[PDB]
Amino acid sequence: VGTFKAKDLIVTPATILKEKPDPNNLVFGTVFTDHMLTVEWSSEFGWEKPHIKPLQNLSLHPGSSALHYAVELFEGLKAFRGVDNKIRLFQPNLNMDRMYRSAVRATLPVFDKEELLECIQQLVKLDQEWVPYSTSASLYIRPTFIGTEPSLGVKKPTKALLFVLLSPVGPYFSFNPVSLWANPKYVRAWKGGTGDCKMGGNYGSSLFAQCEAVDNGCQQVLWLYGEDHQITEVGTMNLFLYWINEDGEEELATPPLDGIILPGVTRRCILDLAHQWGEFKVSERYLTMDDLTTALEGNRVREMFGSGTACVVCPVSDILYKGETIHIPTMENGPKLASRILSKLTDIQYGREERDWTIVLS
Amino acid sequence: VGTFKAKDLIVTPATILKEKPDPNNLVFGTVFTDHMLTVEWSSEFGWEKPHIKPLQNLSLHPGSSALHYAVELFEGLKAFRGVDNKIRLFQPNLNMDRMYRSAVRATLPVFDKEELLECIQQLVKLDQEWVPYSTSASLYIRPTFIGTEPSLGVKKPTKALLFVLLSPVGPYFFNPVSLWANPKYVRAWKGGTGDCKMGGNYGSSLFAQCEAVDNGCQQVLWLYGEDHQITEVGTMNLFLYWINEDGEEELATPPLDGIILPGVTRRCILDLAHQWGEFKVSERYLTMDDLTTALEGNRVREMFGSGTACVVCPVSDILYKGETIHIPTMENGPKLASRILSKLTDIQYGREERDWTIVLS
Ligand SMILES: *Cc1c(COP(=O)(O)O)cnc(C)c1O
Ligand SMILES: *Cc1c(COP(=O)(O)O)cnc(C)c1O
Ligand SMILES: O=C(O)CCc1ccccc1
Ligand SMILES: O=C(O)CCc1ccccc1
Ligand SMILES: [Mg+2]
Repeated sequence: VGTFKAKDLIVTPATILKEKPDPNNLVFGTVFTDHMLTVEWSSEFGWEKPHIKPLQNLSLHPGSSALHYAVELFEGLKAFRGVDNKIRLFQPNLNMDRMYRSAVRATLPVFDKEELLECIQQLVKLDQEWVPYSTSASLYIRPTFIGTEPSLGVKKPTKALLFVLLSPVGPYFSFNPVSLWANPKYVRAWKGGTGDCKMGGNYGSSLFAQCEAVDNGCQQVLWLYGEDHQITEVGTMNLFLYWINEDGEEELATPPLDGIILPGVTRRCILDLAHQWGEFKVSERYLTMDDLTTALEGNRVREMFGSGTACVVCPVSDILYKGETIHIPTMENGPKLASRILSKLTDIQYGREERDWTIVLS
Repeated sequence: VGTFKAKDLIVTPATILKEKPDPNNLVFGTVFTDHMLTVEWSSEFGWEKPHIKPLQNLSLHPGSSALHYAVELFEGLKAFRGVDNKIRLFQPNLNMDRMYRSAVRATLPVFDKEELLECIQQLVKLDQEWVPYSTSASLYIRPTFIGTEPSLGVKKPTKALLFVLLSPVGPYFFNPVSLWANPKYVRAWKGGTGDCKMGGNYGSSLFAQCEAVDNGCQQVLWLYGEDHQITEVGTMNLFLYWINEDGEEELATPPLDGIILPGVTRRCILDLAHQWGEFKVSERYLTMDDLTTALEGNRVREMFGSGTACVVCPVSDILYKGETIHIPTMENGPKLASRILSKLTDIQYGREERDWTIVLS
């Protein structure tokens, strides 16, 4: 057991540089930077030294287990160029904590979280001119970790690769509210499954549901669970509901961490904000379609929104379910809370206000 | 171009051929033959021509969606060298049907099933001396299909690679196995993708499979629901031979309700067992309680797995809730299991005629 170490970094700088794109025209996940990070591991010898080097294709044995049995996991986080022109990461240690836990769930080897973070910082620092010059764009950071065992046995891999990609991305907006496809025939995650980790195999199974959703005029899938049709998540975002609850109290509600919900960083931040403001009840609790339709009949719903790293906050206007369109009155209610959370988090990400949630580049 | 064709195959033979392994030293899945099949697809241009070429690494964009969101799926079938020295496939059209259906569910591009089986046969023929000269060994064929979309959004890929590897194998692991049963982990769920061979179903199973080895088990027995239904034996279908609750002799296996892989072996064994008509045959739910109550009454004769890699794998023991639960499979012959193994191998190795085999092209 052990870890690679950032002090052993080997840097092979590119000698031909790609042109930076316009920050207003960026499509998500499609343009990549000049460099990547790579680190090899074998059970025989452990972790090899980390490399930063020019972006390149991966050379993989076709029997690699990432390709047959989904022995894989990823993370997502961002670097933000401040109004003061300092580049900041936001809650990055939470992503490392999650990554490590995911590795263990997947049977990939463990590593030292602080050491990975430092390696990420030096990567971003080398490609730092790729962090956009714009207050509603950013650099998305994709750490990825795959089994490369050359063998078709289903088992723990004895070889693996950890790598990191960088991709400048732009605003999810200029506030666009979404319609949701709620079809109970599909289930993202089950008790005793891996839905509370960022493991590749949770996502394969959902491209078909996203396609069905667009064919019916919807932008995202609302994931339902169990016999009472609990509402769990929105696409790949956590779900919040701002309403007057069944006892007539103003409440922010979100599903609890009971194994079928991914514990988002955004989710966490929001809950901490809500707790600290102390202005309404905050509840991690079960929410069903009927709870929801009953609330709508009695004018109790203020706002519904997704949260996650790509969107930050994503207002919901409509849910399609049992052959009908159910309107959600989010945009008619400001959306006051959603806009508050958005301006608070973006103020922090871009250094418009001080916070312990940000780290300035190393 | 909506589908590739076998007649466009481009064959690049290898310069130096590797030495074949010993048929009685084979570790499943570890030795590969001289050549592979590869077919590139893109949204814009459709399917490129298929190529048979030397086994090589794949060169993949690190953004490739197979690596991030498990946009991927596979199959598993076998070629068998006959006692008559004719090489045969076993119900391969069923694997093609299943691969196509799973592609549709993965949002991978569709392909002409016949043309793929033809390409596969041409790949086997070129590597035919790898089909081992032994009647307890075979050549494993591994069609595999991955998204190679170089962009990070979760979406239908606009680039894909279809490839086939071949691997000589003996057994997968009568060697009876012991099974680890921990209901804390679930393999697949209703409204999920457990009824197809998508790579995501296997990623999540690994932790449990390691936990099984830590306890001296060879496999995981997958349990489901609050009543602890017994679903599958690792990656094999599960069969139970017993006296049922109405006092009838019965072969039982879980029904195809979404959480169970519809194995080719499983379907053969049910056909055989209907054909013999010596005992009841039921696709029904079975629980750990059904099992332990039956054992207490000395009602259980045999329990075994069945899948391509291991056609019949008997089960002696299950570890559950801190106890070991002995299963008396090996002290009842195991007659049924042996009858089944002997018939399927008779067919697969050509000792009898059958509509389930196809002789190599
Ligand atoms: C990544 C992800 C989220 C959002 O998590 P953040 O850490 O806030 O970006 C939500 N749900 C699912 C299923 C996810 O994969
Ligand atoms: C492959 C597989 C089977 C049986 O497969 P065959 O087509 O009979 O080889 C059963 N269960 C699971 C989970 C599998 O992956
Ligand atoms: O970050 C989010 O809003 C959802 C998580 C996500 C983002 C990009 C690709 C896959 C998952
Ligand atoms: O054939 C089986 O019994 C299960 C299918 C399988 C075999 C080997 C590796 C992955 C899946
Ligand atoms: Mg045709």
